[PDB]
Amino acid sequence: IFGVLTKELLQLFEDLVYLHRRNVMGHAVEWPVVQLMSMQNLEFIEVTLLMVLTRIIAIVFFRRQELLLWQIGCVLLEYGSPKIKSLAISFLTELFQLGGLPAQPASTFFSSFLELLKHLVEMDTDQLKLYEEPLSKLIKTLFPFEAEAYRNIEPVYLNMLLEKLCVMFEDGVLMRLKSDLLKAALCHLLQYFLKFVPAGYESALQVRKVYVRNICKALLDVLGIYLLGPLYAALKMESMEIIEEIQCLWSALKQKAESLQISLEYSGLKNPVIEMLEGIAVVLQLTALCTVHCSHPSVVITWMSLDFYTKVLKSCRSLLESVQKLDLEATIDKVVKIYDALIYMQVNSSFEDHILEDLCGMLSLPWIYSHTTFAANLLTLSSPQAQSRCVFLLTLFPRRIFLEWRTAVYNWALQSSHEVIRASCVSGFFILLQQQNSCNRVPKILIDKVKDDSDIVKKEFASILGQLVCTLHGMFYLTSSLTEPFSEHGHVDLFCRNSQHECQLKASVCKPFLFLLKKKIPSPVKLAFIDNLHHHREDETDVKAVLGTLLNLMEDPDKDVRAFSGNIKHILESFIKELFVLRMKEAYTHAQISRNNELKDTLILTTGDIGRAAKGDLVPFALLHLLHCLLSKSASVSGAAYTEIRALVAAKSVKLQSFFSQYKKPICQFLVESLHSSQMTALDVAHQREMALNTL
Amino acid sequence: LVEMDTDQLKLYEEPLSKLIKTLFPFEAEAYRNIEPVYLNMLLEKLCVMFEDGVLMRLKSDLLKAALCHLLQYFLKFVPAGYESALQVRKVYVRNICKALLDVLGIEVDAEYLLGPLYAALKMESMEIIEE
Amino acid sequence: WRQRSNTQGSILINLLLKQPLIPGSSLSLCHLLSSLSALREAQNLAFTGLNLVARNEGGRRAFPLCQLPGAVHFLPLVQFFIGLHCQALQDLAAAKPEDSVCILEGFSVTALSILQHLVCHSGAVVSLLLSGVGGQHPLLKMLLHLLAFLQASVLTQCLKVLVKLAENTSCDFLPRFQCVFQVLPKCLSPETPLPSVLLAVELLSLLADHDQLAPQLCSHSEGCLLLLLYMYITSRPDRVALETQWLQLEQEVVWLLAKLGVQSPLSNCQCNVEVVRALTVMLHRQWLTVRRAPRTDQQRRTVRCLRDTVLLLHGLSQKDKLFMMHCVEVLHQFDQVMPGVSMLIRGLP
Amino acid sequence: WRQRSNTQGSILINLLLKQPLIPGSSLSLCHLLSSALREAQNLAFTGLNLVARNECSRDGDPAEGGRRAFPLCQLPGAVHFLPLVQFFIGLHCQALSVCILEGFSVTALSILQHLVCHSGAVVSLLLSGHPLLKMLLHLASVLTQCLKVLVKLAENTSCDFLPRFQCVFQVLPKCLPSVLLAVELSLLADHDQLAPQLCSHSELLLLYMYITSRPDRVALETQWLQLEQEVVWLLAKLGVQSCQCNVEVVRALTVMLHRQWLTVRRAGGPPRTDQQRRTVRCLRDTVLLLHGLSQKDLFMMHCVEVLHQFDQVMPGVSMLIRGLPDVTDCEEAALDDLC
Repeated sequence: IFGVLTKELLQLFEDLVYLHRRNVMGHAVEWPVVQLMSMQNLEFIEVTLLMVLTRIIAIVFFRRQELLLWQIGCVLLEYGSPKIKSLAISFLTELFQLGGLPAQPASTFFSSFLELLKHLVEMDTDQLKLYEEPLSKLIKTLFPFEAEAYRNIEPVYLNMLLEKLCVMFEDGVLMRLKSDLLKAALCHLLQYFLKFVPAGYESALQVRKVYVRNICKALLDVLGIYLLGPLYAALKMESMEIIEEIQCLWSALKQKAESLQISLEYSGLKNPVIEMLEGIAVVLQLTALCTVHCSHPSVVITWMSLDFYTKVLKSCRSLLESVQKLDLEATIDKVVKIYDALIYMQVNSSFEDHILEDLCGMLSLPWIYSHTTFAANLLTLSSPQAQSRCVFLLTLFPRRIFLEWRTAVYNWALQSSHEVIRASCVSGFFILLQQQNSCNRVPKILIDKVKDDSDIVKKEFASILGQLVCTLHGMFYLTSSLTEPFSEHGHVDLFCRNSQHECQLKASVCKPFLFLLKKKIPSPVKLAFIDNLHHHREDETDVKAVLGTLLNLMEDPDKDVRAFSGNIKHILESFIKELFVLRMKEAYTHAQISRNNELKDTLILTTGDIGRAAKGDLVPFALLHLLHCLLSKSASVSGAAYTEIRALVAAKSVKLQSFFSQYKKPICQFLVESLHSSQMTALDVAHQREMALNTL
Repeated sequence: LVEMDTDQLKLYEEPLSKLIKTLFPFEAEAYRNIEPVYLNMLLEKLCVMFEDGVLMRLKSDLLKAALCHLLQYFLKFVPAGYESALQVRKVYVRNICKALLDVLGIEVDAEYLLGPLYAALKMESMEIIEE
Repeated sequence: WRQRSNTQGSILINLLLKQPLIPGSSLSLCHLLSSLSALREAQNLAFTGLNLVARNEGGRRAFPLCQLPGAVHFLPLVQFFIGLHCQALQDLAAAKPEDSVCILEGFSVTALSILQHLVCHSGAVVSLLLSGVGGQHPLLKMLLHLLAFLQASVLTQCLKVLVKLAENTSCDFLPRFQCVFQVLPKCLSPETPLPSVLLAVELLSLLADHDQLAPQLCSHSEGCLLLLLYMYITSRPDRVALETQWLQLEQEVVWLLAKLGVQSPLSNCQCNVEVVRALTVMLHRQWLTVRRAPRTDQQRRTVRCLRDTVLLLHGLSQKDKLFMMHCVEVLHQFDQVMPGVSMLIRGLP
Repeated sequence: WRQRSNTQGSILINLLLKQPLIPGSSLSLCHLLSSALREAQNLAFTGLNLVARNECSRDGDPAEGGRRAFPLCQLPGAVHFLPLVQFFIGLHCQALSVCILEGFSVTALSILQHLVCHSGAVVSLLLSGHPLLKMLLHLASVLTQCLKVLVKLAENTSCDFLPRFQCVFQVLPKCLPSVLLAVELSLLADHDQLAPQLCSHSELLLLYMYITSRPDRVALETQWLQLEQEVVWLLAKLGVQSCQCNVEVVRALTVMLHRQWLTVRRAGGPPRTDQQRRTVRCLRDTVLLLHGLSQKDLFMMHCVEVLHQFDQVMPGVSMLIRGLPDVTDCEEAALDDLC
């Protein structure tokens, strides 16, 4: 009945398209389009129709009957102007996510993308407001971040993408100022095919690499005079191409960086202070690239020299003195970030111990106190995130100069705890000594300093728990940087982010930090409360205290955070059963008092997880109690149980009926005893027996 | 070309067209005379109008005579040459043959059409020579 | 039209030009493109046809496909290649070497798939197929003979070409196509691959297009051809289909199941009983999603799949007079499905 | 231009593509492409075809200054075709079954001439060295055709840069029917500017002896006219520059001259035949040639020893020239001076 109504609706949609088609010819105009008809008014009616249509299209979901409307939609998009064209494109994009790309739209669909590429070079800012960043996101949808649709993307579509490559940055439109949402999309677009390097049989390949060199000129874009940070990741991808490919133009790019350095050389002002900072940005990425990239042969190949960089930083240090109080400020914070970048560039080893001492002075730069060659003279010479960055610079240094000072700096982080700076202190305490971590002691420090630990800081404390907690005192690397790629548009934040826990701990040894996580504790989210345990003995009563914390997890403010399931199972794999059985009985009793199915469901899932993790009969006995629940009426119960039994089998790698004899036996006798309990209080004789037989 | 110079095109009449017929493949024809690159298709864009064979539509009988010369050019086109396919010519110059029959249906005198009719005799004669 | 129309044809020519534009093909067109002499003449004609395409740039049209006498001539050259592939298929039946002859047919089949793309690109090739011997095209009839016979993937591609023709094709052309389907249902196999199964779903879309195809029905159970195919869909083993891709083939099947209900015309039917079992298999996928509790495109699809399930649930009650009885066989799954539905309600915005 | 200009270049690519492509060669050029680098070049050729599809190359290389008169299209991706051409240079390298590529290579050169028409810049790339073209200069009738493609390239080449291209050919001796077509060099005279000194010789006359020889079997009247046009180009070259060898070229001209006009008199007809029309043009050229000989000199005395035979042809020719449409008054004035 809906379909017959739909057929009438499709004819109405066709009539609106026909009115658009007459407009597309631009010649004769039909005398009647109805009522009273205005071409702009018809467009206004159409835009309202499209939003209903987008809901209708998902509802349509008709094979061989949707691409033609989508093919019509690209033509409609050409008729459409700005946002009105964009909303139709968005409706098509949602359809595109469901249908991938229609074969029939073919080149014309590519052409609609091409028209947008033509639009981007010369698009009105008001037109840009009409244009949708989400529509750009749909273009992002068109080429997958990994392979996906882009891997399946047509070679002819790839040629259209190559035409797109000529447009924008090869055009130099990308260098030209653009709306940020469009600019980010352009950076994403280079990333979608070039960064992925997906396919490319359609792509130029060695011819493409020459195009990539043209792309590199495009990559400088505004250059010395957002997406560029995305481009910087993209530039890092170009560096990644140099890595491995060199193993068996970048030097010119280094020369371009040198030219930016030359502008700094002519004057600190002559280098754009932000632009010099931008060149400094991705210098660490350059450090990650090349020899760091080779790490993850001869070493004759040289990464840009740290000493040349240090001289640039020294020029930067002079430039900060040069900057007026009105000057610098947030820009000064960026210069400090570049100094932080230099510390990241140093990575495992500082090029100069003296430079490292200079770096400790640099971390104080704007605000000091607590924990220096300059000493009083540095004070003499002349942000919550900024305080965190200063803390990070101290964090990057371990021991060495001011090793005692670093403990004092941790005290300074304790001394100021507002907003991020309170959060910054919590991060600082966790990373305060790599050496302190290697020795085994209670962490104390900030966690000892505030019982509440803040709320954002408490989330930081959970992150600290991952560094501590399950992770062992012995330290390997002592660096959390690992091999991070790009975290989307997310701020770098902590410098370092990317078998059993970390390189015996009493539950009492966990002490307060273990105490801080609680069912009573707000959580919301449990988040990193699982911490190190979630992600290299004889606890006894202390293990039971840990079990009580696990029981609070079992209550789960969030059923999804119960999270406890599986992560808890891995811990179990690494005496407990009598306590666990008691905990399960308490949970059942709590569930009965609640009389809530959803709470019961969380418990049932937990019970199933405990059985799947368990290699022992007693968890199966716990499963048998669930089977008793299966006998129980009110839904869930056995239908839930049948799924649970299959789940038990999957963990089991069970033999089915052969598994069942092992599964039953004494447990089967327990099942017979449960049937016997039904016999003890039938309250239906044979009728009671028939219900039991159905359970059987 | 059929309506490019209007009255001025009428003033050139047959002669600008006659010069074109002389210019390409005139009498001698040959692969050398006609570029492979122009191909059968460069002749073909003119040919689709020939398939219509609208001599009555054409403003000048003398212009038609240049068109009749073009039909002679089509006879020259029959032969073996680069950029020409014999099956393609039957596919192409089949509607033009229908147009010649249409000219036969309503002509007071064959005239320029009579030369086309000789052209119609040509190829039909060639089929007799082969088939 | 005008320059844009010429470009679309040129892009279609470009796809033929790429060698091998098809994956797993050393070249497409060119050496692949070329009586042996008659075939060579066709190859020369095909180059001419491409040149003709260069020379010249609502529902029945569907996506507009340019129609050219030259496009038809290129199609004829394609037909000559198809005849060589058709001759290879007859040779393979004679054969009991043969794989190399089959590889040449596969090359042509890849060429046909480019031809199928060309058919989407050009109205004229589709119209020639529509005209048939008098019906299925004699060149089309040879393709049907190939259908009667990597080769299976080529057959799926040919089915895809028919489906592309079908959106372009008139419902009457689909009726001429119909009964190819009667053999096609026999052709479809559990053994045959999931991408081929997606092509079968396209064949189901073709059945909707033709009223006689609509007349063939899942109802009448095993005796009905549709119910047996639906039962295979209901089983959803999806052994060829992998991970999300297995789900995507299932999602296409769900759209096809929805389409029959949308159609006015659409155990008395084996398929309706199978559909309750199929809903349970979808429910099992939903339960895995529920355990995950939609940043992933597949995860967004799963939310879409749950919405499809909600439409399916109204349909499932319609499918079985004993809706409760179908639930009782799938009822333990159905209780899980209700739990999944509650998770879905949280997912729904 | 854009796509419409692009199609004409694509059609040239198609002609190589068309079965047996152009000239009846079995290879489709893409078929000829069908080692690992050569396979990559074939991939590049498909990309060049893709470049042809875009029509981006057309309406490219817009400035017409210096090279090839009105500007050639950019033909971007011509270089990818050139890489395939370099692969063609690689084929048959041992020679420079056996020389199978030569026929494909000549086809590649003909395609290269179409490509040369396609891109002014592509011609510039070959001049830079391209490098394969320099190798071709370092290394039969197809080779003569390749030189003709180079001659088309010279017309494309900008002035002075073209003189550099003349410098690029290794030797004048190396430059020394199909060979006759190659003689019909003339392009360098057409590219008037530098290389006038190269045109000046040491003792040309041997070529004039070949023109007297009429060695090619076809001996086409049009072919003879083409040799006459080459002699006329040499006469134009002499004027740009500012002997007994000149008399020897004149002696070859005289053998043609006795037939000229007298053959027309035997016909007693307007020259409807294209060869007859060509002869009429040649007769006007001969009157122009006589004016050029008068400008040269001294020259008359060398002319006098063979002059009596020339005069018997000349008196009939003078009557023929006044009648001929091809004959022109400036050439006629020299004829009147002879009278």
